[PDB]
Amino acid sequence: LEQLRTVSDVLNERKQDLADILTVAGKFITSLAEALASGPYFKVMLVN
Amino acid sequence: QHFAETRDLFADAVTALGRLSAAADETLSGSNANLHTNLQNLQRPLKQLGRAAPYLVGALKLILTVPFNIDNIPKAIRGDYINVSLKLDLTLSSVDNA
Amino acid sequence: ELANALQDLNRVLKTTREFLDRNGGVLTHDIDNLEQVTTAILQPEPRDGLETGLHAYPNLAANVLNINSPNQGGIIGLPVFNYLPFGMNLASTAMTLPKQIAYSEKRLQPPPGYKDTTVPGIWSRDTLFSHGNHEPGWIVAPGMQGVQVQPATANMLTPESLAELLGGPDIVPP
Amino acid sequence: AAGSLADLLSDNRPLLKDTIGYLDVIQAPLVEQKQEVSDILVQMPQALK
Amino acid sequence: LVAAVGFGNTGGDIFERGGPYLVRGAQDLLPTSALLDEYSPALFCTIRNYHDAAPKLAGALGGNGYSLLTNSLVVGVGNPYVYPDNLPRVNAKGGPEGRPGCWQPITRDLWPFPYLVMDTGASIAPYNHFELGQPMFAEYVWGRQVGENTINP
Amino acid sequence: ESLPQTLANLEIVIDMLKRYNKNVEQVLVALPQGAAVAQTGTIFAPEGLLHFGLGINAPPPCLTGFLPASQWRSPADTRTEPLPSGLYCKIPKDAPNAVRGARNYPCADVPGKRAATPRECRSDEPYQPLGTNPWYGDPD
Repeated sequence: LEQLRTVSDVLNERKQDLADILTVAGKFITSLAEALASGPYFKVMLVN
Repeated sequence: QHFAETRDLFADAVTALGRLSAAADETLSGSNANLHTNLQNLQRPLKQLGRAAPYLVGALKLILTVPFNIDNIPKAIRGDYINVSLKLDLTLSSVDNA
Repeated sequence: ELANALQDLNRVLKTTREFLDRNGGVLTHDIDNLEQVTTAILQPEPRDGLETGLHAYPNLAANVLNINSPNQGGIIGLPVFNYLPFGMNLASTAMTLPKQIAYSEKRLQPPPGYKDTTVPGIWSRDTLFSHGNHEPGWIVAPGMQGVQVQPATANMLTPESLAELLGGPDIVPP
Repeated sequence: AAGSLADLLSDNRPLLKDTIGYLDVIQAPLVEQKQEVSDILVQMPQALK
Repeated sequence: LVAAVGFGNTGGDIFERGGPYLVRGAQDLLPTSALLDEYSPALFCTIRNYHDAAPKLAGALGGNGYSLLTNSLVVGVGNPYVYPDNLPRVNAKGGPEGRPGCWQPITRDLWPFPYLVMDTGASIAPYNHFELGQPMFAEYVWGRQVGENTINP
Repeated sequence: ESLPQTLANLEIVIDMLKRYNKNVEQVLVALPQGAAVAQTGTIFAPEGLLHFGLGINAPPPCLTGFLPASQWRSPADTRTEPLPSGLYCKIPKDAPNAVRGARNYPCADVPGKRAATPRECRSDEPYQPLGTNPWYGDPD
């Protein structure tokens, strides 16, 4: 219970960071997986 | 005589304990077999996670973003364009394999 | 009855008091921290983030697995008015080899006399001219229901396998 | 309630003991490196964006 | 008796608020618990391999400090997915050799990873030969292309 | 005020994982193979293997449903901006292009349906494409 306390404390101090992770990672996974959908490859825009 | 003095308090205590115990009984009867089965099934993932517990903190650097390592993202990707260095190899080994 | 009940009640009262004096003060803190972190990750925005991740990650995983070419190693990335009206695809190299193919399930392994297609569970025939949908008599793996087909493959997939790909009963392979 | 709790404990005591042991062995490395977890959780949102 | 009144009221309130929640959670945890148990063997090896590969995939993209290191060789690509047959599926199950697990670590001594075909509707299994692309030439004005789309190249 | 909330949140999480059980199973199957693939492709320690496929414009990119062509930013600016939401290939949901895109992800809660997000999986409003992708601009 004590080690769970310290783990949960470091998690609770960074609960806003967990929420930010979920928020900013749930809004681009479809967009990122879109590129590698056409075929057995992934498109790239080689600017140079 | 003293029991007659505190009959109301005794009845209140019994009723409060019964109120607690009814909810406790319904919870512990509706979650006996399900909890037993969930623990029996979760034993193995717990053991295997204990095996991999030392390496989990290092794996979190990659196990979420499989091809990207979190440490050097802010300097590899400078905004809208991923940086890259192209090594166009035309050796006969690459030609034979490709 | 009553003597054992009294003795056990006294013992469990002492044990409970020791337990609560020992563990309650940290158990409360653990419960509070768990509640706060779960509430932080179950706000509507994290809720939809988790929902979209759970929805869209398996397909990303399957596609990136299909990206990798075992024989050439690494990942294949082709380069790319909006774009040119004409496009070409000269040829496709041998990404895998017959020796390098391992099946995730024992039902997806083709029987002797048939080979695998780019859609797992659909088994074509193996001959010199079998490339390009030219051999009739294909079979489909059991439990492959729910896959739509084009008319070209459906004309070559026999009645039984085509029915199984949409209907209930599973075919009996020869 | 007394009978139900007695039955639940009589059925789930060994599994709870094993669960506590596995939880201890899982959490010991995490507590040993409780600062690296904080650092990666702080850093990950920037990389994700 | 007074302490029993207070404790009974408080505990009854807490249990009445949080009992059905726990019951339905423990009822819904059966499939997730069975799934986690079924695919337990591929947990330790997965985490070990990711820990091993983390320094390498970190030094690859962090070695220069301003770019990423890649080895670029030209190759041919396969036919794009057809509409009905190659639709996404989430019916993946099992692991290598039919049961969940991991391959032994891939050094240079055993470099080619065995390709694992899963019930997803997309695969690159029959790419065992050099063949010309089925949509070899395509026109994007009237949507007419040379060759016939297929799943059996 | 803490234990009931914790139990409710755990119930929510367990229900969500029960509705997406097959999704979790597929990810847990594809993670070990992903590790094996990384091991195969990382035989060279400093350099990773990245091949380029031959054939130009064989699959064309769908710019329908993504950022406008005039909103592309110059590479000379390293400033990071907030990422917009709801961008994916909005083609009419046929043809060989982008068959395995977001518009075809099976919906776990709704049998026999495909949508990009669970929000669109739940909505009963029929899916309407933004438009077929042209090659002479105006992709809207």
